[PDB]
Amino acid sequence: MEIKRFGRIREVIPLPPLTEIQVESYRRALQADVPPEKRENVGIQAAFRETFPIEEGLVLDFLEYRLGEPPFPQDECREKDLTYQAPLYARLQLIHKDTGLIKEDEVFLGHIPLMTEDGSFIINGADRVIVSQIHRSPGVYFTPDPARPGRYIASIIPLPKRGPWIDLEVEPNGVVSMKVNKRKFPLVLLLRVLGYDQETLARELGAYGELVQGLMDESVFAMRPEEALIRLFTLLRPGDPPKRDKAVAYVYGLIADPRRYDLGEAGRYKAEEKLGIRLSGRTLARFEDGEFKDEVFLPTLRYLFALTAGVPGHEVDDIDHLGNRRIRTVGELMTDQFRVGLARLARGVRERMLMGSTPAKLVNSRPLEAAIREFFSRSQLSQFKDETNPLSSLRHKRRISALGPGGLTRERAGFDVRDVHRTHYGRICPVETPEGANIGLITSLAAYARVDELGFIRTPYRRVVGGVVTDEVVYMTATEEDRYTIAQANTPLEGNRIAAERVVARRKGEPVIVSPEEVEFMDVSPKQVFSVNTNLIPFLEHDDANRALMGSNMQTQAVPLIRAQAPVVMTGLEERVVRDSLAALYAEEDGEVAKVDGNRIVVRYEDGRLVEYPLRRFYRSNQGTALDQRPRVVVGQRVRKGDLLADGPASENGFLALGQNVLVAIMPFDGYNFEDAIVISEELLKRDFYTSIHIERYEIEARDTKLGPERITRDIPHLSEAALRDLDEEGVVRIGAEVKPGDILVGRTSFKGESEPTPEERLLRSIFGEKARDVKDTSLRVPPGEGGIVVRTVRLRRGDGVELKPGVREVVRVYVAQKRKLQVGDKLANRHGNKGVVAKILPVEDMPHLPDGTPVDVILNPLGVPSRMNLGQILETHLGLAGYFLGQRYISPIFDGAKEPEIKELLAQAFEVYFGKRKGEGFGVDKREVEVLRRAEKLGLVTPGKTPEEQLKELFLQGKVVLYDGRTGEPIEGPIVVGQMFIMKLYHMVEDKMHARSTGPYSLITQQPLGGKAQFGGQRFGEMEVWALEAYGAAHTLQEMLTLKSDDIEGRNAAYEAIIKGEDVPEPSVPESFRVLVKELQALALDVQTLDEKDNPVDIFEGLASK
Amino acid sequence: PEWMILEAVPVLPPDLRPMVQVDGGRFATSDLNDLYRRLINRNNRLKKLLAQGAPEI
DNA sequence: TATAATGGGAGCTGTCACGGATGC
DNA sequence: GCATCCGTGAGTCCAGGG
Ligand SMILES: [Mg+2]
Ligand SMILES: [Mg+2]
Repeated sequence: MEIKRFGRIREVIPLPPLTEIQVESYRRALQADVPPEKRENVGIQAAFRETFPIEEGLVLDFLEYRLGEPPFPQDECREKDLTYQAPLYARLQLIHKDTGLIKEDEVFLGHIPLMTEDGSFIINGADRVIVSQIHRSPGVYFTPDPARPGRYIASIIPLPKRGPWIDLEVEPNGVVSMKVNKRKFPLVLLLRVLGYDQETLARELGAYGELVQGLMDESVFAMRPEEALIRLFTLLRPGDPPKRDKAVAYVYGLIADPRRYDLGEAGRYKAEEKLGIRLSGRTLARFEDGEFKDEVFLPTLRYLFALTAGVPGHEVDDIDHLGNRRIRTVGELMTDQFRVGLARLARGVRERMLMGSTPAKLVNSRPLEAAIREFFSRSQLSQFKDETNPLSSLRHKRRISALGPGGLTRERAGFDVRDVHRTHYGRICPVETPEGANIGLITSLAAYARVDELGFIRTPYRRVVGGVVTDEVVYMTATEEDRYTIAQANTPLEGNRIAAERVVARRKGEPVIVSPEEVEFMDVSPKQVFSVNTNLIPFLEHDDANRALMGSNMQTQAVPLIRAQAPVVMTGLEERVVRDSLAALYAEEDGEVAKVDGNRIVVRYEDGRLVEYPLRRFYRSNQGTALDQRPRVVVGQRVRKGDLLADGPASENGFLALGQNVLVAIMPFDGYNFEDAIVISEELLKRDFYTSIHIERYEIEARDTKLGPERITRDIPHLSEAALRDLDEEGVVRIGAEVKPGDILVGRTSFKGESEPTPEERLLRSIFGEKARDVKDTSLRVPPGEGGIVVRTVRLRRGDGVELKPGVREVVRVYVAQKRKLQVGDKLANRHGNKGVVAKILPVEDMPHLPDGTPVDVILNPLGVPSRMNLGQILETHLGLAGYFLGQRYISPIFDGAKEPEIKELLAQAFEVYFGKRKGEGFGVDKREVEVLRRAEKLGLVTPGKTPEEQLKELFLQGKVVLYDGRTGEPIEGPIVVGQMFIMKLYHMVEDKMHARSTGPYSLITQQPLGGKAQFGGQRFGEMEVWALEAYGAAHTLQEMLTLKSDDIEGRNAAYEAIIKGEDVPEPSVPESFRVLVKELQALALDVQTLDEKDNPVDIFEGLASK
Repeated sequence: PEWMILEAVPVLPPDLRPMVQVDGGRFATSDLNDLYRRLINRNNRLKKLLAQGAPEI
């Protein structure tokens, strides 16, 4: 159908590759495509260069590394719970210094996980994303002392875990202290160790008045560098022998050892720019020709004194400016764990260099392998990939965390780090962030933003030269952005000339009205201010930010539907999102389609080559939503490069399809849409709208026991033929069977634990004369509330290219699919932050309906709009009404979209279609329509004196219609807003959440019910629930909660028995967790005694613990 | 007052610091067992070192 | 069971109010 | 005694866990 698009801003550049922050970062770290001799000293190469050589004699040196091919492809890794990875080899050579002997070998170091095409990892079968971290950049900072108003703290900050934080301060007594590892000593001492004389310090610092006097200490200048160095080593290491070579080694490792101190390239560049100096390397001092040489300390002190005095060109630093906060991407995070593993490996090497009589013999790879594994599994930036829908994955790869190793601790993060700083503009989305306690600490990269080689976020601007806007675009950091006057992207242009006398611009974030002459740059697009998710909200300019945040976040949670549709009002970013997230197959070059299947597409390209594309069909995502690709071409069709070959999940002809377009009425409805509840039509179920496919995975193991082996079998003791009906010969449920709660998926038997039968059992056996069998039923059954159709079984048994962990003989996995129809308690939402649970599904004859008999689909309450202030959803609905009757869709770009007049034109055309149809078919205006027009006239909505048709048209241009109540045939007494709205079904389905328990498993130590639906758990009756019962005086209810219902063992047994006998519950006794508390206090050497009123002990342990 | 110094250290009953085989036969145990084992090894080595009259250091 | 071997490594960073403990 | 310099324990609810 026809797509009409609005707006006058033409985007000079498209969005960059939206996952490049992942892909390019990791490619940089591995340098796998680069011939070894051409590699830069970065990434894992730089890790190797820091570790090696390994000395002390023997020497083990690094030549080069190599990455081989992955032993298993990606799908096989998902299927067999493998890690997708490449073997790492290193060429090393051992030289004995005195012999001259040289032994060389390529040693195998383990495996390194590989990034897949879309930017994610496959760690032990599960997809994972390494989330980028934001931190304070290394460098040299100057900050107000929060105590002393006219004094300043200087802070030297290296890369994380690459040196200590050093602070310089001007003490109230006037001496300039240095703090490192929490040790306040006079800086003069270190200056002396560096080789500075009072002459050089006088001539270099005296300009700043009396400050330099607090630096002059004669007892220090009276000592040569060696005596000062030993003095520092004493006041830094109390009790350590002040050995000369040990003091040199310590201070060198603290200030000058590049293998231990590292400002990084960013900290280097910023320290140089700030202090106006040049650095040889990346450390604070060097060791040259037997002595220490200063690099940073004197320039830092120079600046600190100049700032304290007041001399111009010296300012304090804004630590939240995005020129001072940088992004650690996956490549850097991984390289750091690699560097730690390599350091442990080198310690093992030196260890074996002492004890021994080859490179391989010297190298134990295990620590390295351990560190990488530890990074990729148990890190806080290593996250289970969200692939609910394909936008979810794309968005996940662009997230930014201020938490993680080397970052902030929540519950402590103040208001400053969580703020949106002025410099976030075009760099970090200002709306998309969590609503809980993590608010402001997790964020999203802006659509046009790019992380530069140093890790600062850059945004693009177009160059303006004398009022002419060029096509030169320049990516800037926030420091560079601050130099210029930058115009807003909606500045009116005639061709390339700014066609306005007054121009809205920014100077250092500050809004300012400016002449064209003064304009230096101009924004590329409103799009650059917001995340990808926020860029998908039409009419964003009419939505309060708080609800825009919710619409942003909830697009992530949309379930892919079997009949998904793209929105009738789009922003124009839907195709690019489908493309960048690999949610579709596209033609590689021009060609012709040779074969088309549910399973595969074969295309003949211009080269004559015949390329085959297998289609992924009903695959299970990390979240159980269905990944399947559907072909969208036919045999013989001519395709150009980039044309769509197949739709993935949430894709409709290559457009992002996160839900359905439904016909909506905005009106109250009998309490059923009270407080954000939502009423829907049964029609939606009838035509499988909001139907989704979900796939669950169940797993069972058969292991060797000391009591005999577990067996996966059909021969299960005491089960009928009905219970085994759908079990295969080997005891595994067959493909296509319908399984319900209780049904067996995998039969399994286990040998019984050695037990003498209770005398009652002995007698019951004699009465029936039946030998108790030797194995018991331990089968895998469908848990409560689950089930569906069996669609796959995998069977890995030992003795078969298959080897499992020690003692397991076989693993069986069963895949079960369900088609989930929308039901009461499921969550729906729109892109403007309107969200609600379905409270009522009405039959079609109860639905409000148009005069032509068309019922609406969903009924949203008007009380949800005024206090939420998200009017974009109203405009969307108005335009949806137009589109409904014109058979068209719209692209309305954010801040550059459809305006009310154009929507009114379209509603006039749509009215002609909606009403002239009637006037032709031989009908006039209804009596009920006349009653509603009478009311509308009193409401001020229609002009008195016009004809029925003209007034109906006025209403229609306000987006309102006469609506009939399906229960009565009488009209709603005012005209109602009706139109098409895009609504998604979110991944919060009551099918997954409903859970109840009578009794069930209890905890080992506390004897309290376990938690969790999978453990058949109980609900927590926490401290505050207890307070509520206390405040009602509900003493017995509360005593039940604390005893008979939790960890009163005899109480719970006796209450179950009394109920099944129809008696009343007995009186509770002591909870077990109080017994546990008494025993744990006895272990602390405390005697805790329950007494009676006569102060005589009472034994709560019933003699069982007294000798 | 002297009861604030320990001579006999109490040992918690073993079901409050269990050693349990989970599904799969693999074993899980409380940290307290390792803290006790450290204490017991150090005490036993002290009793032996006293028996051999080891130097004061 | 015997050549001789004699003092270790790791740090690590954006909170806050409050009770008690050290310097003036 | 009078301030300063320290340690220390604390931060809503649920869910699942990869
Ligand atoms: Mg949240
Ligand atoms: Mg959370």
